[PDB]
Amino acid sequence: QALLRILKETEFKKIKVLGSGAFGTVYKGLWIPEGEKVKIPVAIKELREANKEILDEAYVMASVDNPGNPHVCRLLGICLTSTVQLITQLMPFGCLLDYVREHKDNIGSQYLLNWCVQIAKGMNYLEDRRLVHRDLAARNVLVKTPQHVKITDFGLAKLLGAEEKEYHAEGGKVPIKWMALESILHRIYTHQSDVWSYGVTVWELMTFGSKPYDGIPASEISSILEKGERLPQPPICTIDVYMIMRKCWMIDADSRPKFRELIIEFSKMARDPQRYLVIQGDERMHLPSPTDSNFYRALMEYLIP
Ligand SMILES: *CCC(=O)N1CCC[C@@H]1C#Cc1cnccc1-c1[nH]c2c(c1Nc1cccc(F)c1OC)C(=O)NCC2
Repeated sequence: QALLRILKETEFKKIKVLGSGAFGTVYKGLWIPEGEKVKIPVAIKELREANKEILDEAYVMASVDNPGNPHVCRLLGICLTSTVQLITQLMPFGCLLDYVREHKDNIGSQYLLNWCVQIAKGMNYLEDRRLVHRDLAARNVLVKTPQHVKITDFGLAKLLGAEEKEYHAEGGKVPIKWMALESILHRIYTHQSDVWSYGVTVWELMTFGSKPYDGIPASEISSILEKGERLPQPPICTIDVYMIMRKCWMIDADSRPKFRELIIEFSKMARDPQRYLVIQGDERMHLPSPTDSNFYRALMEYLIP
């Protein structure tokens, strides 16, 4: 059952813009609940320009909130002022796309492989709740801590009915360079087209946030994929890691890995990370962890088809 907590605007203080983009505008703030004096750091989202879309996103998030999962973003509630806003716990390290681009020189193999495991765990949770995300990408993964990531942005996500295996889209804007070939050609989305997007997300992490098919127009992508061309092997990836990405991009959807299998394979690689990713100076790299004494110091695309 989907239940939204409507948080009174008078409960929020110190709201400041964090940034804007295709996702709309995100602000940070402090939520002081009624009765309790706790000051909870929150992120607040508004869409660009509209109420229909953000409420649909709230519904999807509330629908999959029970039992929930550590690698899936959960909605604290919504706020009704001049716009409808979504409220969630603030992820102080931001989105994983910007994080990999900014901390490239300190991201070791263990971190990249554990992020792959965690994103697959969050997606496996969503598949069990019959949810097709349709927008998995490094820009829609958030960093709670350098060691703990969460999937966010349910703006395009759809719940499949009990007797439904696929979602047939209309003409809304969609991320072509992260989509399976069948989604580009026939507007068909399934858990296996989310696996294709997962493969593209992994490629983004392994290249430290490179743009996929950079300088290639979205209208040429279907023909590139029908010719058998795929994103290149990242220079840190051994063949075993690249072969997982290539399996995610197979034409036959049922031949692609399942999220349950990706959890197992990436967990195996995370048990011996320097065998699977070759990074110069890997053993010397460090990122802040909540187990560190000084961790508190650290806390101070879409087109019409
Ligand atoms: C990639 C860059 C990026 O996401 N940001 C640059 C600065 C501003 C923005 C941020 C953020 C952030 C921080 N803390 C938590 C959540 C988010 C966030 N970023 C995005 C999404 C979210 N998620 C979010 C935000 C507020 C309220 C929510 F309910 C919620 O979850 C749905 C997002 O949904 N789309 C991508 C950017």
